[PDB]
Amino acid sequence: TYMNNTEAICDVKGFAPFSKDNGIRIGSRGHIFVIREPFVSCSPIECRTFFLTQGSLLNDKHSNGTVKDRSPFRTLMSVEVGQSPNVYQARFEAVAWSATACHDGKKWMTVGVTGPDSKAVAVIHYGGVPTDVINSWAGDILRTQESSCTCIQGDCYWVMTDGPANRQAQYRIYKANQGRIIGQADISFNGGHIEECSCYPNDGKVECVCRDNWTGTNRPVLVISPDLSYRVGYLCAGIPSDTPRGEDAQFTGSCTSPMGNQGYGVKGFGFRQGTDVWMGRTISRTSRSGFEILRIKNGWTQTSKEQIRKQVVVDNLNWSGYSGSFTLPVELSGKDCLVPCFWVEMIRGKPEEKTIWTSSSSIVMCGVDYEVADWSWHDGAILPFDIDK
Amino acid sequence: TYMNNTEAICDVKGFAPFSKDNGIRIGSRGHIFVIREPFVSCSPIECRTFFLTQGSLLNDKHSNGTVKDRSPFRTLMSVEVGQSPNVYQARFEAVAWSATACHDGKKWMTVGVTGPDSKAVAVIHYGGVPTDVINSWAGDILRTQESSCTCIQGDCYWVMTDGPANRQAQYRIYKANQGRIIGQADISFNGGHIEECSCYPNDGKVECVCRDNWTGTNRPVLVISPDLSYRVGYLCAGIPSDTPRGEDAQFTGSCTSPMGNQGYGVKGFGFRQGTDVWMGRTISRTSRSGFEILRIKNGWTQTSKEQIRKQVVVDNLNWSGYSGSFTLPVELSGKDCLVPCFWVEMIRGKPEEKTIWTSSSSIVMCGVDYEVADWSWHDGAILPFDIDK
Amino acid sequence: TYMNNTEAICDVKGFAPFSKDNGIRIGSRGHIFVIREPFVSCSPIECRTFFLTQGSLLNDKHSNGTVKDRSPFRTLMSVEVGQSPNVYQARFEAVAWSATACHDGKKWMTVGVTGPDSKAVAVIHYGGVPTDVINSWAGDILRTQESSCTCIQGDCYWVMTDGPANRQAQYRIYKANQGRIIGQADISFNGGHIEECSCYPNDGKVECVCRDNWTGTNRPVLVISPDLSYRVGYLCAGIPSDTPRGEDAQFTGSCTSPMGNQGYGVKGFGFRQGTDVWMGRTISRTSRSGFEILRIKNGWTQTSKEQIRKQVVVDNLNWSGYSGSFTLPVELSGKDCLVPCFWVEMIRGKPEEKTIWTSSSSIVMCGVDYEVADWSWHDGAILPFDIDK
Amino acid sequence: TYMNNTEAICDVKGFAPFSKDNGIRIGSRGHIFVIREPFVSCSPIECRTFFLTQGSLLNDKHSNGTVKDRSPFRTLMSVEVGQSPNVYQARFEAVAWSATACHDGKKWMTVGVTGPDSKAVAVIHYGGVPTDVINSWAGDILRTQESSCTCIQGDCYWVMTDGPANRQAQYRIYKANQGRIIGQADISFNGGHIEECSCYPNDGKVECVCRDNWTGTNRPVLVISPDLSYRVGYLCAGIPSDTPRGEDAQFTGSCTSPMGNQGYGVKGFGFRQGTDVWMGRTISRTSRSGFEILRIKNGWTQTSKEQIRKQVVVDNLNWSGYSGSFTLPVELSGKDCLVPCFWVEMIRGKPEEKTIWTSSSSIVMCGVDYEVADWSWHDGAILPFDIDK
Ligand SMILES: CCC(CC)O[C@@H]1CC(C(=O)O)=C[C@@]2(SC(N)=NC2=O)[C@H]1NC(C)=O
Ligand SMILES: CCC(CC)O[C@@H]1CC(C(=O)O)=C[C@@]2(SC(N)=NC2=O)[C@H]1NC(C)=O
Ligand SMILES: CCC(CC)O[C@@H]1CC(C(=O)O)=C[C@@]2(SC(N)=NC2=O)[C@H]1NC(C)=O
Ligand SMILES: CCC(CC)O[C@@H]1CC(C(=O)O)=C[C@@]2(SC(N)=NC2=O)[C@H]1NC(C)=O
Ligand SMILES: [Ca+2]
Ligand SMILES: [Ca+2]
Ligand SMILES: [Ca+2]
Ligand SMILES: [Ca+2]
Repeated sequence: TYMNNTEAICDVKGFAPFSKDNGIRIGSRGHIFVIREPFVSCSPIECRTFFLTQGSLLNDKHSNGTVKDRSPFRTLMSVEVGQSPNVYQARFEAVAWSATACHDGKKWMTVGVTGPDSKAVAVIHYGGVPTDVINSWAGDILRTQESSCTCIQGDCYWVMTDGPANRQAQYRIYKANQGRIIGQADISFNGGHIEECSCYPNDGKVECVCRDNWTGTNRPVLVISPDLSYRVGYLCAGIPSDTPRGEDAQFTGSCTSPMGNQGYGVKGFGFRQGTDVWMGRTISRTSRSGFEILRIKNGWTQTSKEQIRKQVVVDNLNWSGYSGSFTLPVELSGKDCLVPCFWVEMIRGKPEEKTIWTSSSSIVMCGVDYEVADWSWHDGAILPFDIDK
Repeated sequence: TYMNNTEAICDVKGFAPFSKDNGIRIGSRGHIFVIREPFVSCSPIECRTFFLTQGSLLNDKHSNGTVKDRSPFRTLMSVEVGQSPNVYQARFEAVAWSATACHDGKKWMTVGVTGPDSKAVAVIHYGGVPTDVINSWAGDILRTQESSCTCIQGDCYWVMTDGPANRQAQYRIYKANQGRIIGQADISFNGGHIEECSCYPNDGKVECVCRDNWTGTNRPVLVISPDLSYRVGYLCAGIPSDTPRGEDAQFTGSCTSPMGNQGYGVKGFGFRQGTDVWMGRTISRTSRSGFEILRIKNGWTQTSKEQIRKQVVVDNLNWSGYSGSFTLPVELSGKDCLVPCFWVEMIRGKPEEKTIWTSSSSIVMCGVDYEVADWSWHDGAILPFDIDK
Repeated sequence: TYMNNTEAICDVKGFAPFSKDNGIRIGSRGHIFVIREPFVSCSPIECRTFFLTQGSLLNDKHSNGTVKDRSPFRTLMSVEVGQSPNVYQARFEAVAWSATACHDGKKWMTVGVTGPDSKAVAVIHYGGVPTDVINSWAGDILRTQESSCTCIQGDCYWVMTDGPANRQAQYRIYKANQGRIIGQADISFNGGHIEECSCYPNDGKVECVCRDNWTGTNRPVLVISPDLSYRVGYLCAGIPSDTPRGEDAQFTGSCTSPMGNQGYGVKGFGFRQGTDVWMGRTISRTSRSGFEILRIKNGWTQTSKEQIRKQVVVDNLNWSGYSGSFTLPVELSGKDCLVPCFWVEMIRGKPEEKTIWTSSSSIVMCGVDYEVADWSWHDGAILPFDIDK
Repeated sequence: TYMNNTEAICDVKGFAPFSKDNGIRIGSRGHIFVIREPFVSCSPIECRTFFLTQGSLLNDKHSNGTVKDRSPFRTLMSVEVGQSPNVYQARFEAVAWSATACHDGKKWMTVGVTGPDSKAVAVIHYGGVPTDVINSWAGDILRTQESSCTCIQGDCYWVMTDGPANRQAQYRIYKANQGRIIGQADISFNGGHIEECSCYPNDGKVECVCRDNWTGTNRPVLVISPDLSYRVGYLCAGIPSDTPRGEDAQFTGSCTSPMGNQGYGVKGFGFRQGTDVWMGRTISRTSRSGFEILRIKNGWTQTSKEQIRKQVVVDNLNWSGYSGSFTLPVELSGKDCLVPCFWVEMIRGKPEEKTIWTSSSSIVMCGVDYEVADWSWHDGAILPFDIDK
C-alpha cells in the first residue's frame, strides 16, 4: 500500500527529543563507521538513519581524513533511528558520496551518486536492487540533497544539482515510481543557487528549503507540484538562517532573491506553518556550532522579523553541522497531519579539533503541541582519540 | 489485539531463575553499554530488558563516571531478556535519564525523560515514534519509575514525581492509549513520599510498591483504578523493606504512614498475594548488598510480622541494587493468572569499589508453584578492569 | 502445528558434513563465549546450536577456568547451526549449568538446571518464558542430558539423573506438553548408571544412548514409550564405545549389564538401524581425541562384533569430546524418515593444553545414503592464546 | 512459488555500481572473515554475497596464509550484498573449500565441497539442511564454480569438475530439485578444459562462461538445456579474456577450440547479448589487476574483433581477481528481462603484497540502459596491517 502523504504539516509549538545515537562516544571502543550526513527517513513501519561511510571505523588508521570526500569507498548505509552507525547493525544501501532516500509505503527507494566528478552516475535503488540511472547532465559533480526525499501517493520526488558549487549551477527536479524515472524538470533560477535540499510533503506538494552556496545567507525555497510545475525563490523571512551569515539587524528579507552577499553555506531546513515558518540555524553566525529553531510569524510569505518562538537543542559551546527535514508517516504517529521532524548532525574532528579524522553523530527532534525547554543534546565525545596519538 | 491483563496475580510459593545477562563479565572484553536500571517488561511475544546507557562502553574512557546522572547522553535502549546490553543487539527507545516502558498487546509504549532539571520533558513513544509529551509541572526533576509500566485492556498507566527527593514532593498518575495521554490524576500524600514505583496489574487494577526517600523505611503502596481514583498508603507489614533501614525487631508496621524515620532509599517491589505480600529487600540493612524475598502472611492488609517464607537469590557478600516488578502475559505463560516476576539489578563499581566507572547486570526471577532453594546468582565480574589502571 | 516425529530413523550408509562453527579460531580475535556442550536441536524451520557459557569471552581474564563448573554464571544460550557462539548473534535461553532443549513444532522448550548441588532447580522454558519447575528429588546435583530432547506429536521427553556420579544414582523420565510437566517415571536400574542421554525419536518411541560413569565402558540404552513404560539396558554390541575403555578384543558385549569394569566416561550417542547400530566413539581408548562412527551389524539386538562400516570425522591427532544425537525434522529434509544426525564437540585447553581456559567448537554431520570418505574436521585453533601469556 | 527465470537477458549499454563491501578496510579494526570468492546470488527478496572463510579474522594470527587452500576449516557463509563478511551478520551455509549457491524462488540451495583431495564430498543444502550428496567421481579435487548456480522453473543446475587442473579433466552438469539430484550429464570436451563456471539463465537455458586452466586464453562456453543436452565450445570472439593471456592483435578467435597456448587462468564471466557478448577481463594481460568489460559485436557467434563498448570499473593500478555472473530476479527489478549482473573480487595480500595473509573485497555492478563512465571502485585497504608487524 502506498503512503498518501497528502496531509497538512502539523502546526507545532516546539520540538521533543526523538533519538540520539551517541555514535562517536560509542566509537571510542566499539566498531562504528566514520560518517557524515546522518539523515532520517521513515517508512510506515519505522524511521531509519541513513549515512555516508568511508569504509572505515573510528579509532582506526583508515579513518585518516586525508582521503577525498568523493572517494571510491564512500557508501550509503542505514540503521534504525537512534542506533549508532555500527557495522553489525548496518543495512547496505548504495555506492554513494552523495545521496537521498525515502519510502513510498511499499518499499525503500534510494539514490546514490558515485563515479568521476566530470561524469558522475546516480543509481536509483528500489527494494534493495538498482532499478534506474541518471548520469551527470552538466559534467560537474552531479549531487543530491543528503536528506530524506519525498513520496506522495506512490510517486517520489527529489532535487539534484550539477555544476559549480560557488557560482551559477544547474538544478533539476526528478520524479520516480517504483525506482523508475517517470518525469523530470529543469529549475530556472538565474542569480540563484540550490544545494542539498531539505524537503517534506505538505498539502499534496513537496516543499524544500535548501542551501545557497553562492551569495545567499537566506535559504532558497522550492515548492513542487505533482506535475513538475514548481515555484522557486527564497524563504521570505527577514532573518537569515544559513552559515556563515550576518547579524539579524543588518538583514532585509526577500521572497525572490539571495540576500547577504556571502559565500559558503551549510545544509539546513525549515517548516511552513500556514504562513509562519520554523527555521533551523546554527547559533554562531560564522561557525557550525550550536543549534536553534525559530518560529517567524508570516515568515513563509512575508519579509517578517516577528520572532514568536525560539528553542535551543544544541548550545553554542558545542559543534553542530548539517540539518534536515522529514515527516512522521500518518500510519505511525496516528495523526491526521504530517508531524514535522528534523535531525541535527554534530561534527567532531577536523578542521576544528586536533585529530586525524572527522565524523558526526546526531539528535532527532519531532514537532509537538507544546513548548519545549532549551537544552543541549550535544555529541559528547572526548577528543582527541587513541589513533590521534 | 490488546492484552486484557485483568486477571489475578498468581499465588506463588517461590521464585525460579528466568535469566542472567552477565553484562559486566562479558563487558570485560565485549562491547557493552555502561548502564543502570535493567528493568524487564513483556509483550505477548517476548520479554525485554530495558536500560539506561550513558552512550559509553565498559573498559572505555567515556565510562568515566564523573559525568552527571542526568546527562545529555543518557538514552533508553533494550535487548531481549537474558542478553547483555551490548551495542549490536540493542534497540533504541528514547532519550532518557529516567524512564518507563510497557506493551499494550499491539505495540510498545515507552516514556523517556530528558532536558533540564528545572523544566524537564517526558516524551512518550508508541510503536517506535514519539506520540505525546509531558512537561515538568513543578520544575524539579520530573521523573518516572525505572521499571515496567502497566497496560490493562489497551490503556497504560504510570506514576511520576516532580519536586524534592528528600522532602515533600508532588506525585501523579498518568494514563495513555496508543501513546496519547487520555487522563491524569494528582496523588494527595501529605507527609508521604513517592519515588520509582514498581507496578503490576492485579484484579483489574494497577498495584504499585514504591520508594519513600524522605522518612520511610517501609514502602508506599498505590492502588490505581481505571478511572484514576486510587488508594495510597504504606505496605501494612510490620517488616521494613527499604534500604537503609533499622532492624525488624525495632519496627512497628503501618498501613497509612511512613515509619522508621530514616532518609534515603532504594527502588524496590512487592507482590500482593490475597492478603499476604511478597516483599523484596537487600540483605544488608545499610548497604545495597544481598537480595532476599519474604512472604509476610496478611502483610498487605495488616501490621503483620508473620514471616512464612524466605528465599535468597543474591548473598550478602555480593552487591545488589534496584529491584522491580513485572508480570508474564497470559499469552506467554499459558496460565489464567498473572505470573508475578522481578528483576534484581547488581551494581558494580563506584562508590563501593576501586574503579572509575559504575554499571550493573541483572538476574530475573519468576513466580512458581514450588519452594525454591537459596542460592546466589551474583554479578561475578572481576574488578578492577583495564581502564581502571 | 505439532511435529509428528513418528517416523522411522533413516537407514544411512554414512555421514555428510552439515556445519562447523570454528568458534575458537574466530575467538582468537572476535567476541566469542567460552563454552562446553555445543549440542544441536531442530525446529521445522531451522537447526540451532545450544551451549553453556560461563558469562565470559575467549582471550579475556574471566575465561580463567579456575571457576567451578556449576557456577552462578553459567547460562544456556543458542545460535543457528554453524555460527560461532558469539555474543552478538546469541539468543538467551535459560540459567543453567546443565541443560536440554527441543522443539515441539510450535515453540522451543528448554530446561535449565541451576542452584546449589544439594537442592538444584530445573526450570522449564517454553516459548521464551519459564513455565514449570523440577526440584532435585535426591539432593545430589540434579542434571539433564546436554543434548537435544525429543518431541513426539506435541509431547516432549527427557531423562534426568540425581545422585552420585561414580556410584548408584537415581534416574527419571520426564514428559511435558507446552512447557508443563504432564508425567514422569522412575527408571529402575540397579547396578546400572545413566548420565547425559543422547536421544532421538524412532518408530513412535524415544531411544536413548547414554553414559555409564560407574563401571560401564559400554553404553546404557533406554527406549521410552509415550505412556512412560520403558525398556532399559545396555547397547548389545560386543564393541565398547565409551571413553576410557579397553580394547575391542578384550570385550564381550551385553544387552543387560555394564561391561568393562572401568570408571569415568564421556557423553556419546548411537543410532538404531533396524537391528544394526551406528555407534560413535573417540579413537583413543583413554583420551578424548579423534572421533569415529562404526556400524555394527545386529549390534542393537545382539552381542555382535560384525563391523561393516567405519567413518572417521576427527583424526586421533586432534581433541574431541562430547557427542550427541538429534534428527532432521521431516518438514526440512523433505523425507519420510527421520534423518539421523550428530554433533562432535572439540575441546581445547585445560587439562590437555597449556592455557588458563577451556572451550570447545563443533562439527555436525548428517546421515546420508552414501559412503563418505575419512577426513578430519578438527577445531584448528592455534594454542596458547594471548591471555595465556 | 518457483522463479520462472525463462526470460531473455536484458540488452544493456553499460553497468551501474550496485554495492561495495569495503571488507578489508573495515577489517583493519572490525571483526571480518578472511575470505575469497565473494560471489553474489539473488532470491526474489534479496541478493546475498556468499564467500569462503578460513575460520579466521583479519588482523589475527589465524589469518596466517600458510594454511592450505582446501583446509578442514573452510566454510561457506553469506551476508546481504554490500555488507562486509563480518562475523556478526553472517549466515552459515556449508562446510566448503569450493562452492556454489542459488535460489529457486522458495528456498536457497547451496552446494559445499569438502573432504580429502582423493575422495571429496559435495553436500547439497536446501532450506538450511543438507539434503543430498555427490562424491568425487574421478578422485582428483571434486570442485564447483565459485559463483551463483542457476534455477529455472524450480530446477537448479550447476557445473562440476573432477581431475587435473592443468591437463584434461572431467566435467559434469548436475540438476537438482528441492536439494535432491534428479539428473546429471557428462560433458564431452577432449582438448578442452572447464573450471569455475559463471552461469546465468537466458531464453530458458543456462549459459556458462568458464575458465580453461590448461591451454586456453579464451573462455569455454557451455549452453545447457533443461533435458541436460548441451552445447559446449569456446567464446567465439577474436579477443582473449582470461589471465594470463597475449595481446589482442596476436589472437585469432575460435568457437570450438582453445587458443593462445598458455597455462593458468582466472575465473571470469561473459554475457550473451543476442549475438554480441559482454566480456569481463583484468586490464593487465599477466596480472590480476584492473578490471574492464568489453562489448564485442557478434562476439558470441563469430570470431569478431569489433569492439563497440569499453567500461573500466577497477583501474590497472589496483588488484582485481575472480569475477562472476548472476541475474536480478524479475520479482525485484520489475523488468520483463533478466538484468545481467557481475561481481569483481579484489584480492589483497599474498602473493603480491608484503603480508602474512590474503583476502578480498568486492564491487557489484548491474546492467543498465545507459553508457556508464570509467572509474575505479578499488579495494582501498592500506597495507600492510597490524599482524604483519
Ligand atoms: C555545497 C554542497 C556540496 C557541493 C559540491 O558540497 C558539500 C559540502 C560539504 C560541507 O560539509 O559543507 C560536504 C559534502 S556533503 C557530502 N556528500 N560530502 C561532502 O563532503 C559536500 N558534498 C560533496 C558531494 O562533495
Ligand atoms: C530518589 C530517586 C531519584 C530522585 C531524583 O534519584 C535516583 C536515585 C538513584 C539511586 O541509585 O539511588 C539513581 C537514579 S535512577 C536514575 N534514573 N538515575 C539515577 O542516578 C536517580 N534518579 C535520577 C532521575 O537522577
Ligand atoms: C557424569 C556427567 C556429569 C555428572 C555430574 O558430570 C559432567 C562431566 C563433565 C565432563 O566433561 O566429563 C562435564 C560436565 S557437563 C556439564 N554440564 N558441565 C560439566 O562440567 C559435568 N556435568 C556437571 C553437571 O557438572
Ligand atoms: C583452476 C581452479 C581450481 C582448480 C583446482 O583451483 C582454484 C585456483 C585458485 C585461484 O585463485 O586461481 C583458487 C582456488 S578457488 C577456491 N575454492 N580456492 C582456491 O584456492 C582454487 N580452487 C581450489 C578448489 O583449490
Ligand atoms: Ca550560503
Ligand atoms: Ca527510604
Ligand atoms: Ca564409562
Ligand atoms: Ca587460461
